[PDB]
Amino acid sequence: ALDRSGKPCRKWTRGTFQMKSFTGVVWEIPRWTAPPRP
Amino acid sequence: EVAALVIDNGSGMCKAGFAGDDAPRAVFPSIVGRPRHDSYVGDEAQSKRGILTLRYPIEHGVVTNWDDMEKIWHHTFYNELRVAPEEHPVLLTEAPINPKSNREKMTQIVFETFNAPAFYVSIQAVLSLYASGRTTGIVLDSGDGVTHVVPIYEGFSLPHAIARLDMAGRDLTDYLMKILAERGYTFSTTAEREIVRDIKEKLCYVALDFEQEIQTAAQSSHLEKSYELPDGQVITIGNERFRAPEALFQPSVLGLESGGIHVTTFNSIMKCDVDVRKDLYGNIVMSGGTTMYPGLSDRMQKEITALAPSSMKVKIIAPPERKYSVWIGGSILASLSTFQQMWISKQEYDESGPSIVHRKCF
Amino acid sequence: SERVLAREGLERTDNGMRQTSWPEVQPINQKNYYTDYMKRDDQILSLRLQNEANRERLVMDPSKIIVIHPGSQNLRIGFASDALPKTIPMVLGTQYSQTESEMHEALPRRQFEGRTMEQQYGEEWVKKYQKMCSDLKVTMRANKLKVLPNSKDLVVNFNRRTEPEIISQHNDPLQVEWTNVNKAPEDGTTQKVFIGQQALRIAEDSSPKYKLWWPIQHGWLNEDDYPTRAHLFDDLEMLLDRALRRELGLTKKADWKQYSCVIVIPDLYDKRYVELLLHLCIEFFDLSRVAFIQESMAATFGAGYTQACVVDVGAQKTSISCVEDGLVIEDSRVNLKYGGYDVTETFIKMMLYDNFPYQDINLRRRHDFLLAEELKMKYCTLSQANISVQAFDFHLRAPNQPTRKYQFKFYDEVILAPMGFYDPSIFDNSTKLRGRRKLIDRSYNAYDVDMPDDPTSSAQLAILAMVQPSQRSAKEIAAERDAVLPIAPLDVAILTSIQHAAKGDEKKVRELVGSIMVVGGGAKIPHFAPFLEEKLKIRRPDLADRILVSRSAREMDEQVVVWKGASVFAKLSTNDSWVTNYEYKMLGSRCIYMKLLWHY
Amino acid sequence: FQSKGYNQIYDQIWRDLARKDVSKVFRLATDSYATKASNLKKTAILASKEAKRWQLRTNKGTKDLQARAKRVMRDMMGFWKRNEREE
Amino acid sequence: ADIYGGDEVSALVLDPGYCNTRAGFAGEEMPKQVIPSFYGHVDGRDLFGDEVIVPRAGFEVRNYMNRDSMVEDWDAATRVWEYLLVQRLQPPRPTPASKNGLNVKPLTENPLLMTEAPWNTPKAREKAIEVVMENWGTPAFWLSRTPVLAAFAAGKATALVIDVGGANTSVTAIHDGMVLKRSIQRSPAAGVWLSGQIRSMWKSQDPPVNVVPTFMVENKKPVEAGAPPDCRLRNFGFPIHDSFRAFEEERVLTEFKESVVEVWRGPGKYLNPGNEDFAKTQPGRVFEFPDGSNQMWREQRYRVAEGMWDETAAYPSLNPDEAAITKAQTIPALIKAALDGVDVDLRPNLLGNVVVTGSTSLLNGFNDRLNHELTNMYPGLKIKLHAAGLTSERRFGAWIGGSILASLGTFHQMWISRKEYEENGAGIVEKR
Ligand SMILES: Nc1ncnc2c1ncn2[C@@H]1O[C@H](COP(=O)(O)OP(=O)(O)OP(O)(O)=S)[C@@H](O)[C@H]1O
Ligand SMILES: Nc1ncnc2c1ncn2[C@@H]1O[C@H](COP(=O)(O)OP(=O)(O)OP(O)(O)=S)[C@@H](O)[C@H]1O
Ligand SMILES: Nc1ncnc2c1ncn2[C@@H]1O[C@H](COP(=O)(O)OP(=O)(O)OP(O)(O)=S)[C@@H](O)[C@H]1O
Ligand SMILES: [Mg+2]
Ligand SMILES: [Mg+2]
Ligand SMILES: [Mg+2]
Repeated sequence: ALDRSGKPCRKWTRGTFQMKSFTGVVWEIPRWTAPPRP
Repeated sequence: EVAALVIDNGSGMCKAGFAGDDAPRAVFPSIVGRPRHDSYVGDEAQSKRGILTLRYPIEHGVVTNWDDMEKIWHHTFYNELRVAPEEHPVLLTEAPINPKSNREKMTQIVFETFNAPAFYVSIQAVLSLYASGRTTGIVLDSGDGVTHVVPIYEGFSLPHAIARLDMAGRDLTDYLMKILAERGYTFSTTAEREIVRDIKEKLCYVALDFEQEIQTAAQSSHLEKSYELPDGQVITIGNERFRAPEALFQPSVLGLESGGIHVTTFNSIMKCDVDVRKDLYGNIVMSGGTTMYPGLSDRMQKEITALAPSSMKVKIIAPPERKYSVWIGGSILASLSTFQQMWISKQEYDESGPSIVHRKCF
Repeated sequence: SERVLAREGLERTDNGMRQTSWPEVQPINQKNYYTDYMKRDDQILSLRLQNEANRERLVMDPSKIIVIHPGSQNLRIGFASDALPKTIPMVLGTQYSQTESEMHEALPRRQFEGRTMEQQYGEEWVKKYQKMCSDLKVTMRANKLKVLPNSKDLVVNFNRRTEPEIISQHNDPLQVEWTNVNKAPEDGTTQKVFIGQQALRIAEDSSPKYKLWWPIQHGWLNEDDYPTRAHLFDDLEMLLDRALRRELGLTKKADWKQYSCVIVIPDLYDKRYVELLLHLCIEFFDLSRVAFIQESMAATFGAGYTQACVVDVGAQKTSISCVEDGLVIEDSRVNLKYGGYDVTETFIKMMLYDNFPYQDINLRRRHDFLLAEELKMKYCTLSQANISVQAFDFHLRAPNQPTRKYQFKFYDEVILAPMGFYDPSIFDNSTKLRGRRKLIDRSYNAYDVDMPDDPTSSAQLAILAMVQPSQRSAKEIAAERDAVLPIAPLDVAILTSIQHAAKGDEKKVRELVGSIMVVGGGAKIPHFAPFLEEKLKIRRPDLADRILVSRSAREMDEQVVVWKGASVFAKLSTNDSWVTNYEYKMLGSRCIYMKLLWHY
Repeated sequence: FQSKGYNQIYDQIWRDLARKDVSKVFRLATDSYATKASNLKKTAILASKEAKRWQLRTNKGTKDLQARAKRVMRDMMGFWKRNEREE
Repeated sequence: ADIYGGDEVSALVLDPGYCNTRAGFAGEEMPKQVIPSFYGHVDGRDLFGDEVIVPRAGFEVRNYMNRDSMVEDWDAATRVWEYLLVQRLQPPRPTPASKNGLNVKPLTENPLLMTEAPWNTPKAREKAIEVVMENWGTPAFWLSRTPVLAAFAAGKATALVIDVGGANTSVTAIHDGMVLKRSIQRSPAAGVWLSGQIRSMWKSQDPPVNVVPTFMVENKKPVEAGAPPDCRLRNFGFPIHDSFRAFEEERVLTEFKESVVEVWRGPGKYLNPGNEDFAKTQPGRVFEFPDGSNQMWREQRYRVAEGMWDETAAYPSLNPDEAAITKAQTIPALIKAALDGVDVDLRPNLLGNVVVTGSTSLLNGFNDRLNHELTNMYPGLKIKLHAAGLTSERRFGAWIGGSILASLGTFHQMWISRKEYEENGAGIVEKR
């Protein structure tokens, strides 16, 4: 089906994600993030 | 059940309306105004231009200010179509080879700002091909802001073979003002640009042999058509009638270093697979407002025949509805029962975020 | 091992990623599908706007409707409120390097300085003129009319032994007025161009030099005479612009947006000509609406007939169509490339052969054209009882040269030129097809760009098959038919058109044959309807009890029955066939398919 | 970097990447492309039929057009029965 | 966590070559942007794309790649890669309100995967990361070899990669996703050499065949086979540059290669005693030059391709400097010399997984000849050939391998970070 009765979607925002090389160096990639849904 | 909205935004004119209709309900300039020292859209912004700074949010077919773009969509739903988006699926269109970041950004705005229950993005040229009644071809799409050539085989475009002549409707208006200034009329004001656009869309045509029309234009009482300004005074334009559209075939006259539309079309066919090329020459399709000049198809048939091999069967398709082929292809798509199982649902947006559009819209 | 790698800080890692980002597309189910596209009239712009208009009406001024009937000699134009059209020659004069007379061989065609008259006129034509003479003699002898054996000899000897009289400028009963090409126009426009009667009366030797352009000939766009499609379209636009300014007095162009237009088209139209006319009206003139009606439909609407076989004889075309229940019967349409202009040229050629005094006559020269039309309207006749050696005179008036009077005699040239409609090989058909698709191609489907979309009829193919007995594609078949000029005797064309209309139903043949209606100026020859009824009766002796041919309807001029019918079609409330300005700006020629009252 | 430990890790990552991941993701990608191309082809066949269908003549279309034409013609007979009686 | 979407890493994949340069995002079946490596120069301005090469008074055509398939000019390389990766593949900036006529660092989100030739020397690799990290604000970088990517494009861990490009033909053995450095073998007998064979073969014909490019022809009429052309040329106020003329003639030569030329696939070499005599009796293939000139090609169709299989068969170079190819530079010689550089245990594995690549490998009969030559030179082994690519489109091979690689989750531990570079400066030598 389509919508319930409107009601908003959860907001997405450009955050940052820490990720790691096999030689242990840590770097940041920009990534979409949302607050945790109950 | 309710119809989807089909929205076809453009550097010049927004088109909007309900899927299943054969024509838009609404067409208005893609213009927004803010106070110089509240905001306005389309012809209300044109009317009040004295107290506004006026801007186009779409440039060369790509969205370049998302603040102004959001005002245009707000106007389209609530003032033009008189519908709440929360009830209706939305089919949007995008320019060939536009950036991946922009597909995400429009996907966010329909779900977070309009609460569209379901949504799709579609490549303009491919919509125009469906409208033209075929599955394979090459689309010359030429509007206000950009001219693209787009090869398509069995419903799938070939993006490496897409070529982009960075010159179209607005460049020809500015050129027509320059050569009418060389005939002694005065044109350098936004009111005067809207006058010269109205001259171009009535009096201009494409010569079948440009050097022979230059040769014969020296004396013809038939050629020198005339036009009455809003002021009531009268102007008379002659060789300027066919000199303006010649800039599509010779962009040198307009002072830019590029192949014209016939050469760029040949080049796009010659970047495709050898077994595909017969089917591309047999199906050259013309789309967008700048393809409406009288005699254009006849010059394309002659110009592409000079480049192509003598064994090829070149055919130009230019139907009557071709200034709205992109909208019409949208309407047809979004009215198929198959579209219900092709759109991004707002549940998929809740779980996957803006990047869902790359997984689901090709 | 592992803890030494961890001590060096080296460790392989998922980074919490999935195996791959590579997109996994699900297959679309395409079974049991349906569509919602153009399924309801509210979704079709043309029909939505009509429903909105019908509501706005229920919840139009004839003086605001222009009625246009273009042609190869004459344009007829007026408001639907007018009792009668304004008629002008459909011709345009512009400044040029050369006159129409300088660019081409003289008419009628003669091989000047040939060995003998048999070559000069052409041996086939001379044999056919002699055949027609002998057949007329046998016919009127069988009817027991007088035939003096020396009748042609008296004519030839008198014409050969006669010379003109020069008349003093004031003793001439009619001082000619030539068009002053130097004079500034006063119709809200600046270009010194002339239309209609003013253009024909431009002197051949005016100080700035003028050429006359006829944008329509043989009943289709005159591509032969034009160098480009742009020039031809610029002239049909210029002619109709000046006709609205000069015949209808619509001097202020800004006000034209409030007028609508009814255009009369041929029953075998060219879709490119229909689409040119709709584009002139809505893009160049900006009229509010346009509607189209076919010549045969408009003819019956002039009369007030439900069911009729319409014969329309013109300057350059003759058309036959049956009409019934509001529709032209699509298979019945025949369209022949001769008319009353052929009768003018054939009369002049027959008289020139019979030593007619003014041997230097050339129908490409404007005063000679007007003289030949005037001679033909006075003397040519299909009443056989009128015939004897007759003696008359005409004044040759020519620019900057004194009036000359010629006495001349004639005997049968006056009947044999008309009788060409029953042996049309006597007409000069040699150049009619020259230029036929030189600038404007055949109509092809908007989508299926290989398939011809121009109309066809069983009857017109049956006529082409008489001229030339006729795997090939649709373009090859079309191009093969386009090479054949449709020429048939008028009695054979009528009976074949009706036979196709009735599709072998003898009872519809009997109805249509009792309902033949003649219109157009070429039919305006004396005794034409009686002559045509006699010719049909000897070709179908079974139908002689019921063949009935009538000239015009409700006491109108043959030349205006069609315009009167078009003006009724403008007025009547049930007509929803209008293409509105806005529909056309959205969808162009596509809205014709939606709104016309026949399958376009 | 210049040690048997580093060399072993680097080689062991590439061995698993080449043997396990590249072989799986190539099969997924080749099947995915075949689904995408199939989806698009059949959709373009439906959308192109719809674009042309307004042109196809039908029982209903022809009878409604015969009815339009017959009403207009009866209104023209009405027109004369008034004017030819009132004149 | 449960805070993250389907978004992971959007990597840019870059593949520069002597003929073509190709750019795009990973996770996509073909490159979005494909442009000639030949670029226009006019008035200090540099002009990129097949669409911007057009006759003008100053116009000169240059290349930023050498015929070693390596960057010759790092300035020009930076301008070409700026055009593809920044102007074409990212969002634009808006025009000012004063200029629209109504009123009277760039790669921070996308790590870059760059493709190199397998003989690319370490100084060049050092300059690639130096140029990439300084210009564009790229988060992280990777630099990989064309043969590895072509094997992953065929879905293979271990393969023998035959790669027939423009400037070079290469043979190389890949095992467990890595290049066996002893197996690398290279040759000029590739697409650019095949164009010189065709030019030579055309000037050797009894009436010479003269190539004249499409830009020089206004209008042409069809004519019978062997007849002089009914055609009218343009003229220009300015003299045309020899480089421009050459670049435009290479479009005609590429159309001759894709449609006339055929590799002799038949039993034995083309110059075996019966074979050329038989070839003259076959039906030919027709071809039209842009001038309208038209002819049927019979045996010369075979003889231009044969030289990369048999050094005896080749036409002389029209350039008198460009030395004739030797036996050691033919394709069968490179294959034998490549597998002789590998452990005898791997040979049946490698020859069961032959991967063919490079646009010159698309000639009619190429795979049929290769299969026959392998079968006759390694008898009693199963030989099988694989195309690089997901699709019947085989012009992109390395690029699709980069696309698959940079989309694997296990790969994201490999990228050299911005920080990793800033601490070390020449991390490449040890990280690949
Ligand atoms: N009948 C016509 N003849 C010639 N030019 C026309 C005509 N109608 C519109 N145009 C021009 O076409 C342009 C608008 O074309 P569209 O295709 O609607 O523009 P658009 O969709 O905004 O453009 P893009 O390509 O999508 S940015 C303007 O430059 C108009 O002046
Ligand atoms: N009184 C008359 N006697 C004989 N012929 C006449 C008479 N009045 C007009 N005509 C002829 O009628 C012809 C003109 O007929 P029209 O119907 O006006 O032609 P038209 O409509 O321009 O031709 P079409 O129908 O467009 S081909 C000319 O050839 C005249 O010579
Ligand atoms: N279909 C075709 N058949 C044969 N040759 C072709 C075809 N298409 C292109 N070519 C030739 O292919 C060559 C270029 O091959 P590519 O694979 O693009 O070379 P590239 O990758 O730029 O070259 P390198 O070797 O990597 S520097 C040119 O010499 C073209 O003329
Ligand atoms: Mg557009
Ligand atoms: Mg008429
Ligand atoms: Mg390569």
